[PDB]
Amino acid sequence: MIDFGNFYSLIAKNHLSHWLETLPAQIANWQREQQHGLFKQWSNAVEFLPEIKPYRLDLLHSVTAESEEPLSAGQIKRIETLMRNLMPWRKGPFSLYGVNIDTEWRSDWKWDRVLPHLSDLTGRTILDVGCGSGYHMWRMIGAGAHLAVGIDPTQLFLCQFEAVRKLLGNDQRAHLLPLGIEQLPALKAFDTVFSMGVLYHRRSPLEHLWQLKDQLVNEGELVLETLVIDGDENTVLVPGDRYAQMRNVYFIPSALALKNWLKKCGFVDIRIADVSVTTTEEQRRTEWMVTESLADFLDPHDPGKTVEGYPAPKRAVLIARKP
Ligand SMILES: Nc1ncnc2c1ncn2[C@@H]1O[C@H](C[S@+](CC[C@H]([NH3+])C(=O)[O-])CC(=O)[O-])[C@@H](O)[C@H]1O
Repeated sequence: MIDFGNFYSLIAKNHLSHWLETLPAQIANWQREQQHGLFKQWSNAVEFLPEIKPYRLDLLHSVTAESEEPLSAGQIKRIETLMRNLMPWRKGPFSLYGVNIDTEWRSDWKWDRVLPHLSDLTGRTILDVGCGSGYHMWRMIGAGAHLAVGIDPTQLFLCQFEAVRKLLGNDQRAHLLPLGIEQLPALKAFDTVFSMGVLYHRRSPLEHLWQLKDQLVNEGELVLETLVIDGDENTVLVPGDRYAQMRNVYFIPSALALKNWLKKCGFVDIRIADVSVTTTEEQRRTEWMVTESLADFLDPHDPGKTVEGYPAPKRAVLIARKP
């Protein structure tokens, strides 16, 4: 069982301290709920990895760690084998002492779409909602953030993040908590909040936006990214049982529509920063994710479309300020 003492101890002494009124209880419950099918294999992976202080660390242009002298083939195999047990690796990539984890997504491409539109991350305390493996949190550190907190109620992604953290010298500037966004009170304590790929999984989209607002300090920045379709303010798709084979997909608004929803929920200075079709170069099967992926979710004879007939995945980035 993973110990969140470090995190509690950290926030006890800073401006997130009020989170202790709820968090440890929620984490404890989550820890009892847990017997995942494969939980042992995942947590053994983390336990049996070596703690290594990177000699060189790049978080600015990637997430890459190197040692002073190359590791032995056996040291490298031990790492690779153990990381290979945390498959499927979806968000990345990571390059760790020569072990190159090529993840389903080019999460770097998203980061590059986003960065040019952000307020300076330098010194900020940040929340990443549905952070996955935690890739982006490391980039946020790389880009100057003081503290990066992620939440994702998936167990595998917690083990992934802690595996990476161990190999980055047990770095204490990022943390992943296994909560859902629904579980948080109104912390009003983060300078910048990210929600990327989460809105379309929420039954109530406006309440998601209000819940994100509730986590920001005044003058804070929201970074919102999700599936969209083309059209005006009033154009919004709600698909059936499956969209691109995903099961519980609710609102896929246009960017213009989503801009309006943000105004509804009381944000200002709202900008549509980037709109982009997801290509099978951004999302695809790799040696580190070997089940189905985007190519399988598209219409075989028309990539303009999903396998079900809907317009194909298309993603938008919006930035806003909380007044
Ligand atoms: N209730 C929830 N609260 C917080 N997270 C959730 C919740 N439910 C599911 N998620 C998580 O949201 C992530 C979905 S991906 C975005 C990853 C990254 N942010 C990216 O921008 O690529 C989808 C995509 O790639 O479009 C997964 O990690 C889910 O476990």
